Amino acid sequence: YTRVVWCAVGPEEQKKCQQWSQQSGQNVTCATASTTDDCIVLVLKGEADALNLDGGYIYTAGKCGLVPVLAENRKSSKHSSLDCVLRPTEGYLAVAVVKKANEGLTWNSLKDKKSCHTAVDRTAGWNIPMGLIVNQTGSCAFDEFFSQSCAPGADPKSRLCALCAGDDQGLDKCVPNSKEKYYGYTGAFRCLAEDVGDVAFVKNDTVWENTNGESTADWAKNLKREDFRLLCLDGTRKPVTEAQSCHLAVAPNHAVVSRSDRAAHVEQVLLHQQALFGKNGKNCPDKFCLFKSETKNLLFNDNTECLAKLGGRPTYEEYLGTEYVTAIANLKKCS
Amino acid sequence: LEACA
Ligand SMILES: *[C@@H]1O[C@H](CO)[C@@H](O[C@H]2O[C@H](CO)[C@@H](O[C@@H]3O[C@H](CO)[C@@H](O[C@H]4O[C@H](CO)[C@@H](O[C@H]5O[C@H](CO)[C@@H](O)[C@H](O)[C@@H]5O)[C@H](O[C@@H]5O[C@H](CO)[C@@H](O)[C@H](O)[C@@H]5O)[C@@H]4O)[C@H](O)[C@@H]3O)[C@H](O)[C@H]2NC(C)=O)[C@H](O)[C@H]1NC(C)=O
Ligand SMILES: *[C@@H]1O[C@H](CO)[C@@H](O[C@H]2O[C@H](CO)[C@@H](O[C@H]3O[C@H](CO)[C@@H](O)[C@H](O)[C@@H]3O)[C@H](O)[C@H]2NC(C)=O)[C@H](O)[C@H]1NC(C)=O
Ligand SMILES: *[C@@H]1O[C@H](CO)[C@@H](O[C@H]2O[C@H](CO)[C@@H](O)[C@H](O)[C@H]2NC(C)=O)[C@H](O)[C@H]1NC(C)=O
Ligand SMILES: [Zn+2]
Ligand SMILES: [Zn+2]
Ligand SMILES: [Zn+2]
Repeated sequence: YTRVVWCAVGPEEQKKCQQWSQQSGQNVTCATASTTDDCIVLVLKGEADALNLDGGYIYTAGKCGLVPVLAENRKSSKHSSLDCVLRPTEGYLAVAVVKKANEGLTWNSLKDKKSCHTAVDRTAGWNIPMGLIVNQTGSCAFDEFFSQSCAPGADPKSRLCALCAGDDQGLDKCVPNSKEKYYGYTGAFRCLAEDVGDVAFVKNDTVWENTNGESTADWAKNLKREDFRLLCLDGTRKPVTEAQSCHLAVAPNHAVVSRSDRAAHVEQVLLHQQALFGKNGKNCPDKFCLFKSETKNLLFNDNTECLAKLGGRPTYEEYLGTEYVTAIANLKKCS
Repeated sequence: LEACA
C-alpha cells in the first residue's frame, strides 16, 4: 500500500526497472507500455503511479490532470552553495546540430534536407524546431518541409519515418521507444553521426556525451566535437562550445509526474530511493545506480545528478512556463 | 478523452 508502480517505456526500460525493483525490495515495482502516451493512460487509470517525462509529454499529461513531482537536476556551477535536491533547475539548451563537412548548410537552407528528431511531441526534438519552422513558414505543412526524416511516433509509411531503422531485425520501425535505433537524444545524434540525416535536433549535452571518447559505443568511438557545428537562428554556424549563444531555446528539465492524489506518496518514496541508488547513494557503484544505463538514458537521463524538489508547488503550466506553453498550443493548432 | 483538453 506504500509501494510505487513505475511505468517503463519499452523492453529496455523494463529490464532496468526490474533491476531497480529487485534491489528496492519491491518497494518499487514495474508496469510496462509500448509508448509514453500509453504509460500516461496507465497512470490515469491508476494501474501505474509515475514516470519521468520530457516537457512536451508533461504538457499532454497536464491537460489530463497529472502533476510535476520532482525534476531532474544535472551538474551546475552558478548555484553551488545549495545541495542538489533543493537547488533550482537550470533547464537545458535545445540545439540544431550538423556536420562541419556539410558546409554551406545553415538555418536558412534546411528546406528539403534530411532531419533527425528525438520523437514527435518532445521539446528539443520536435516542439521547438517545428514550432519555429511553422511560424517562419506561415504553413502547417511541417510534414512537407524536410524531404525525409526519422521522427519516432509519426506514421510509419510517411516521409517522417522514412529514415528510421527499427530494431536489430528491422521490426518496430519508427516506434517511439528505445527499440527504434534512432530514438531519443542519443538516437537522433546517431542518425546525424552516421550521415543518415543532415541535421539533428537534440540538446547541448548530447553532443558532448557522445564525442571525444565519452561513449565507447561502436558508432561514437571516433567522433570529435570539432567535426560538428550548431545552427544559430541568425543564419550563422558556430562551434559546439558556443551553445549559450547559439541555441533554439532553453527547455524545462524532464520531470517525474503522477496523479495529484498520489504525488505526496510518490515524492516520499523517490527521495528515499535516490539516497540509496542516486549519485552519492548508499548502494550506487556497488549494487545499483538509478541514473546510469550506458548512455541510453533509460528511465532517467544519464547526466542526472539528483531529482530535485520543485518549490512553489507549481502547476504544470507554471512548471513549463508561459513562453513554452503558448508555443505548444500554437503548434497544436496545426494538428 | 486521453487528449483530455
Ligand atoms: C553543455 O553540456 C555539457 C555537458 O552537459 C556541459 O559541459 C560541462 O558541464 C559542466 C558545467 O560547466 C562542466 O564542469 C566541471 O564540473 C565538474 C562537475 O561536473 C567539476 O569537476 C570535477 O573535478 C575533479 C576531476 O576533474 C573531481 O573533483 C574534485 O573534488 C573532489 C572532492 O569533492 C576530489 O575528490 C577531487 O580530487 C577533485 O579535486 C570531480 O570528479 C571527477 O570525475 C570526472 C569524470 O570523468 C573526471 O573527469 C575527473 O577526473 C574527476 O575524477 C569533479 O566532478 C569541475 O570543476 C568543472 O567545473 C563539465 O566538466 C562539462 N562537461 C563536459 C563533457 O565538458 C556544458 O556546460 C554545457 N554548455 C552549456 C552552454 O550549457
Ligand atoms: C510562433 O508564433 C506565435 C505568435 O506570435 C508565438 O506565440 C506567441 O507570441 C508571444 C510569445 O509568448 C505571445 O505573446 C505574449 O503574451 C502576452 C499577451 O500577448 C504578453 O503579456 C507577453 O509579454 C507576450 O508578449 C503570444 O500570446 C503568442 N501568440 C498567440 C496567438 O498565442 C510563438 O512564440 C511562436 N513560436 C515559436 C516556437 O517561436
Ligand atoms: C522499503 O521502504 C521501507 C519504508 O520506508 C524502508 O523501511 C523502513 O525505513 C524507515 C527507516 O528506518 C523507517 O522509518 C520505516 O518505518 C520503515 N518501514 C518499514 C515498513 O519497515 C526500507 O528502507 C525500504 N527498502 C529499500 C531498500 O528501499
Ligand atoms: Zn527533452
Ligand atoms: Zn571545404
Ligand atoms: Zn503556483
